[PDB]
This record gives sequence, C-alpha cells and structure tokens, in this order.
Amino acid sequence: MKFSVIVPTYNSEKYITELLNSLAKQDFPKTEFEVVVVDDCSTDQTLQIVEKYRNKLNLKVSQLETNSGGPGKPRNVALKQAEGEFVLFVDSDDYINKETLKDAAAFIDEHHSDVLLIKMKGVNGRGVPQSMFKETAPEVTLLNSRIIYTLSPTKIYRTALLKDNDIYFPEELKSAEDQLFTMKAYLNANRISVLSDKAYYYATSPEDFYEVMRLIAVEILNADLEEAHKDQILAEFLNRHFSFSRTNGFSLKVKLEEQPQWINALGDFIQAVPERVDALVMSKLRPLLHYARAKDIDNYRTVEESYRQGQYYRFDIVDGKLNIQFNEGEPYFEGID
Repeated sequence: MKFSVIVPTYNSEKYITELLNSLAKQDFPKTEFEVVVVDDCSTDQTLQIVEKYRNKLNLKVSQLETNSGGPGKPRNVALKQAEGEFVLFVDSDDYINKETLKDAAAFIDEHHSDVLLIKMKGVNGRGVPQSMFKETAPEVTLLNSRIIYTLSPTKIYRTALLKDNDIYFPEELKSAEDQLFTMKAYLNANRISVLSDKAYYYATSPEDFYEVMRLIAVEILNADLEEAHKDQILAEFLNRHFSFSRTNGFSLKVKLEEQPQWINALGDFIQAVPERVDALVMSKLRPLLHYARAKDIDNYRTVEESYRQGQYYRFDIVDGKLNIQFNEGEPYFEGID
C-alpha cells in the first residue's frame, strides 16, 4: 500500500466522522491506503462510529487496555501495524483535503521524498505554522528553510525511514514528545520536501518538557552529519525554542517560588548544548543560554526583565546594536538586536 493514515483516538466521538469522511472523499483508491485507528481506551463509542467505515475504508482498529494519557503510545502501536509505504498522523479533531493523497502520491513518485510536509490551514481561528509553506519545494534542508519551526507529526513520513532508524514517539514523556519524533525524522531523511499547491491538513511541570529538549540536543549532536552542520541545526532549534516555546519569558510569568524548578530543568537541557553553539544563536539569546547553563535564575530573570522594560544596567550602542551588561560585575553581551 501507498499510505497509512494513523488516527489516535480518546473520546473522539464528537468529530471523528468529519475526519473519517475526508478519508472517504479521497480522490485516491481505498485499495492503496489504510486507516490505522488505535484507541486510547475511550469511554464513548468512537470505535463504533469508526466501525461504520470498515466496508468503505481499508481499516485497522486496536484499543489499548488502559489510557496511556497521550497520543504517543497510540501512534506507536499504529506505526508498528502499518503496512503502507508512507505514513500520515492525523488528529481525530481534524480533517484533510480530498486531493491530499492524490497530490502527495503524485509528488512522492516525482521526487522520492522521505519526509513530505503538506501545507496546513487553520479552521475556526486556529494558529498554524506558515513560514515554511509559502512555496512548493522538492528539496529543503534544516538550514535553508524553516521546517524546524514545525515539528508536529501532521506530515508524511516514509515508513521504513521511521522503522529502519527506530524513530518512535516518546511514551514516558508527555509534553512536546512529537518534537523529538519529527526532529529524528528530519535528521535521518535523505530528502525532505514541502508541498503547498493548496491547503491539505486542516487544523481545528518542566522536568518532562526539558527532558525532551535535552534529548533533541543529544539527537542533533550525535547525528551522522558534519560537525559544523550539527552545531548550526542545534542553533536554529534553540532560536525557535527560545522564541516560541514556554521557555520564552518564563521568569516573567512563572511564580517566583517555582522558578528554581524551571532553571534547574532548563539548565540540564542547556548543559547538553556546547558553549561554542551560543555564538551561532541569535545574539539576544546568548545571555539567556549563559545563565541557564549556570542555573542562575536571578541573573536570568534580570535579563528577561531588562529586555521587557528596556532598562539595562549598562549598555553601549555599536553598529546600531546593543552591547549590554545586565548586572554589576557580569560580562557584556554584544550585538543584541
């Protein structure tokens, strides 16, 4: 088979059909794809609604004997069952365009992609990564595009890519586990493609979270790539992470007494990042990497408060940028813009 649509479900009764409908209206033979539903022990009758489609859709259904508390274990069970050449993970609260597997299969055979991103579209007023879906491109890398800014599994992966290199979702860690999954697939793919000719996918404690980030840093730095390139990929991940994750501004939002917990977990993540990589990151994040690596919340918070108020202990203006000293006796950080 060409594809395996993978659907993790838990109490998905209210909108599972709109998903299963989109899989039935596919301008693509039901002969060449399967829908692999693995239910995380739903109370309602999602699995009964899913059974209505067993005579129109090539259909596989399992149910876990107990709730795992996340989509990781459901997806992994579905991934091991899948026989299709390519795999697509879909949220039961979502649906896909009718041309999706039509256009993907056509694209895949032209350019034998290992990973194919398909352009997304938010419904009901739902934020969706945009910056990497402005062009269709049969070949993008982690360093010439913004694919690292979208790590959701709502993408098309070659099944053997995930299976040959043992890429599976974390089951033990349940915050942002999909980022480690898609990062691994990126680093292992020989060809990554972006297809944007239309909109295909429609979207409707810190110790676990930063354990995943530490594993991502470990995974980049041990990839089978050139040393200079590994450092640059990790720099781009840290740019994205400090701009868009919960790390951004945490010393301004998190309650003071919980902040030592955050700096300790963030520090174990940043201590896996060699200091040499700080020079590759956006200059404004270098002070944050510095005090995170030292696990110094007071100076970390001062930097973030200083940024937020535009108040600095001392600074110079050189080449239209700021060289900032955030506290007495602390180093100057240069080129901040």
